[PDB]
Amino acid sequence: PFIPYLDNLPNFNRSVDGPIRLPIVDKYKDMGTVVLGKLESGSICKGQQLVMMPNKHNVEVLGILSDDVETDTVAPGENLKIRLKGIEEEEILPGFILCDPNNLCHSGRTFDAQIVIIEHKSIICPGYNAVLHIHTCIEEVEITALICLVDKKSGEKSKTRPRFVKQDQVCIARLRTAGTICLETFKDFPQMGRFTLRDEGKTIAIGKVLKLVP
Amino acid sequence: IIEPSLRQLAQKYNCDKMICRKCYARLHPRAVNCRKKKCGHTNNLRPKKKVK
Amino acid sequence: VPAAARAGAIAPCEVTVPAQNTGLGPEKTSFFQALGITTKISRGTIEILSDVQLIKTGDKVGASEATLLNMLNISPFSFGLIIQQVFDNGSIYN
Amino acid sequence: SAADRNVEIWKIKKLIKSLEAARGNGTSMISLIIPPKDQISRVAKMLADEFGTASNIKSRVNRLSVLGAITSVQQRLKLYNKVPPNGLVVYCGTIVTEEGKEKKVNIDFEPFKPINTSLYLCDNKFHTEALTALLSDDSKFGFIVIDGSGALFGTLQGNTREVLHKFTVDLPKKHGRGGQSALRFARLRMEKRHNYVRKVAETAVQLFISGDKVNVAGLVLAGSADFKTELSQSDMFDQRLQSKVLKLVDISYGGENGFNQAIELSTEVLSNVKFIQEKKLIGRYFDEISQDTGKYCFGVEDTLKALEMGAVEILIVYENLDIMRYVLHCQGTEEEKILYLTPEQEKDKSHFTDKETGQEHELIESMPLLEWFANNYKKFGATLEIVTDKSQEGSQFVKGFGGIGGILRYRVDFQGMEY
Amino acid sequence: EIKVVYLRCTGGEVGATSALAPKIGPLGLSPKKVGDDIAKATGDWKGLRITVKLTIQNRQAQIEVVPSASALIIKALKEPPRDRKKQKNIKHSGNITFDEIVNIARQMRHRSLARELSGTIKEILGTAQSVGCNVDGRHPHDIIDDINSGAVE
Amino acid sequence: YAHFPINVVIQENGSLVEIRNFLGEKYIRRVRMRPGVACSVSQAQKDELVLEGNDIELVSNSAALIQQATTVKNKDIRKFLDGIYVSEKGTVQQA
RNA sequence: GCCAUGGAAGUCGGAAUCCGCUAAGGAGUGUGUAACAACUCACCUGCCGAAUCAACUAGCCCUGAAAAUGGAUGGCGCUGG
Ligand SMILES: [Mg+2]
Ligand SMILES: [Zn+2]
Repeated sequence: PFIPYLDNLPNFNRSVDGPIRLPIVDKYKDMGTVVLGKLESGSICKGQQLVMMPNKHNVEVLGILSDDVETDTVAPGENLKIRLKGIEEEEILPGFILCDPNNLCHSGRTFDAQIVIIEHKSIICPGYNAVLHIHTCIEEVEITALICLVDKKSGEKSKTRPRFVKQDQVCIARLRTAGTICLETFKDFPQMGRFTLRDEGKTIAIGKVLKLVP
Repeated sequence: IIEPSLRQLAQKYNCDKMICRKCYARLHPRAVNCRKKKCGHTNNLRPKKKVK
Repeated sequence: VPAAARAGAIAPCEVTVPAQNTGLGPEKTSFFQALGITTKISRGTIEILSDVQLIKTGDKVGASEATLLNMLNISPFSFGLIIQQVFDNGSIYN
Repeated sequence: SAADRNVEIWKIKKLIKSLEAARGNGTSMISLIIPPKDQISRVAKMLADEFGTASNIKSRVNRLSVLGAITSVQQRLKLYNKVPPNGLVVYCGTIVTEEGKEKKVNIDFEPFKPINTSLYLCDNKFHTEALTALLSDDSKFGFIVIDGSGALFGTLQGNTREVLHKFTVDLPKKHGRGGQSALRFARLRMEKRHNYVRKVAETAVQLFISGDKVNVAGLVLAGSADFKTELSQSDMFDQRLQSKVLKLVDISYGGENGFNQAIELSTEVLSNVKFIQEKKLIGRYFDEISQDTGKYCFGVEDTLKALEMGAVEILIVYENLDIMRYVLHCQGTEEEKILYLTPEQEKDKSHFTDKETGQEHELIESMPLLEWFANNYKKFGATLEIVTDKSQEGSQFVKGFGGIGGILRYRVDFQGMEY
Repeated sequence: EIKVVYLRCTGGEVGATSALAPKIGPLGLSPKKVGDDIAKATGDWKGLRITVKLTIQNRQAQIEVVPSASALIIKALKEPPRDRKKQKNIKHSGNITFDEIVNIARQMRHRSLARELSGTIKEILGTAQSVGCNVDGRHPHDIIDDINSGAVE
Repeated sequence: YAHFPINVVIQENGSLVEIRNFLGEKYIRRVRMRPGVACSVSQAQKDELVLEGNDIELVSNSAALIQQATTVKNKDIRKFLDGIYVSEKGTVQQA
């Protein structure tokens, strides 16, 4: 069965101390501001200074319930409750993540990614818009340029620039979000990086985020 | 969904035909005159339009 | 001169289809897998596992079984000129 | 004619941008749009007295421009018999240009349709802004976009899409506070959501109402999870407005792309708009590209060659484009010919040379491509379709594929068909 | 990958329109710089068209001259060389000599693309008639010149 | 057939033919063969009827009976390519 | 293939329309093609063995040919009249 299989299954990435990060899922006010999220990377020793991302505000976390328990310290890879003493309050986004104030996390407007197109289904000409999904973060996004096509099996990328692409062909493409947005690499964090393409009652494509443009 | 042989088979019996301009009748593809008396064995034919 | 293989004429002897790569990208495998030949996707590119003789002595050459000879342009037996009899000044040679 | 009318709409758009661009080095031009009712005698009287006054302004360059411009416009109307019907455009001045050109100028015309301006303007540039306002005739369509994330407000012209305003609200979420509050959480939260609804409602009244009467023609409400329906049925939402509720539209994620999708659901509602006709046509054109039928043709290199051979059902073109054909010409053999060169090979390259003879190869007076299509489209048999580069499909096809292409009469697989 | 290709080029004259990238392009050498290099290597035909072969590899092309039948007859004619345009009303005026046509028949039989003397003079002259010339007379003349006035070894 | 599979069944040792679920129709076609005819489902073939007999006339008429019985009314026949169709005419023992 | 042209490389225009194997093979009927590919055409071997093919013309019949009380080659009827 499923939960016994979890008990017999310890194969899960704990997500261990690195550059401390905390992706913000949602927020509300109950005599302050609590927010939820999985620590994808690093630790956060409650009475300690964080900074958010990409808008960049300094912030101290008031209290946490590790899912359901009051704690001081926490390692990454945990669904955390985090109540803040916010100086910046109302222009925060559900999706802007906290980072270390020194070891900042990259975030960026332009970025490249290897997208595997599932269902646009129309031709994807330069300049289409969707939403870009980065686990807690999520911003509306456009793709400006379309670099090139690539095969699914035995992927040797071509030389010449193609004029268009049809429904299924996989391709390397550049994606510009509307605002500043939390993007990671597949090498640094795939948990931070794997993203979505989105519009109507149609899944556009899976995305594979590679670069973080400053 | 369906084999192209059996498809082209149904094309044979339904779609591959000729029509009389006059009486909108259905004739075999390698015809010269119509069959019907009301039109008068007309030479004026056309091929049935193929569906896309 | 080895000309194209005819999809239709009679067969005197057995026609054969050796195991050899197609020479294309991702294409429709239904022409080969319809008949009964082992064709694998060796990383994108298709590879043939086992050798099987399709046409026997006296059999009509179909378009599908014809297509691989049309791609190779290699006749099993060439179109040609068959000898009947020799004739030397009123003298037959078999 | 109607087709010639649309040619004038684009032709007039292109002419107007020029009249607006011209400039004085340090001087003023007279622009004088005379309306149709007045008498010439009355114009000559009003201006001859204003003339005896303009006789004594102190500056030299401005005074002489006014006084000389008054004499010129009088001479232009001396050419005009009566204040003509349906308006009278006049543009006199002394425009400087590049290359140092102290140029005197006189541009007089009977307008094509009635014009209303009674312009008089001693000014640095000419003004056919009246013409473009007269050309752009369609109502503006507003859009409200709601989401638990954040709002957005945007308008919609025939071709152009605009954004007016957007905002945020910190509406605290469902988990809020457990045990004590959770049971009475949905009730307090629905109140707070409605308060957000009050703020959205206030923005729609601000924008879409005008003295308890809508000034913009249409209003597309939009949201997800039944945000728009509360906005529609709310009592703050105005009754004269409920009379004119054009549509409510659901979206996902909430935003600009969803704003665009809600336009796609609108489509059938904006049937009169060329943007909608474009959305539908380019929707079929992509259906041709998706399918193997091989109707598509693409690029100026192939599409113009395809046009020449024929085969072209729809020729999709951006009304401006600004791409050209370099007409080469000889001395002796008289072989005129057109060449389509890329940005690199067109600007800096040695391909317009006879070389064999040992001369440099010229080209002769070019012509606009769209005006050429309008001149001789009946000859080719191709449906010209006027598109902009603002829209998501028009702007896209414009940037990548040269803002030109076409659905063919028949199949031509280019990957199948070498050459 | 070796590949031979036929090209009715403008000659030493640089042709405006090119048909080189469709056949050559998949292989590798740039088609236009070769088209100019071919016209530059050619030269003396200058204005008139030459069937340039190109044995192409993945990296680069190789050029080989194939003089055409109609081309060799008009060179026997002393023609004005012209540009790609090639003015209208170019009826050839001169006399194609019967010995010159036999030499061109030998050139086409050398490429091994036609028959024994009878056929190769005819193919080169049937294309010459496309040229718009006369071998001091058309073949009706050369039948009488052949009869009792043969230039045969 | 395209989507809906046609459940066929033989009654009276190949004299009669019940044809069910044609286009998902509740009507069912109880087609009667001619005298001196032997219907039979072949083996080693999924969709294959076999009509055997001596008289070609009676055989072929009964074939057309089943063919025109399964006919699509009010529809674009160029698209809806359903129904039984004759494939191979031959003999029981070759010569 | 040359001239046209940008290309007519069989398939806008316009110039071409000679030769080869020959049993016969157009600088080309269509699908499909800017021309090829793919399907396909004129032309001939295999067997076949007497009459065959095209365009016109007039003879009979038929189509073209719908109106109101029930209906009229004079009726019955007539087809080796
Ligand atoms: Mg219907
Ligand atoms: Zn008829």
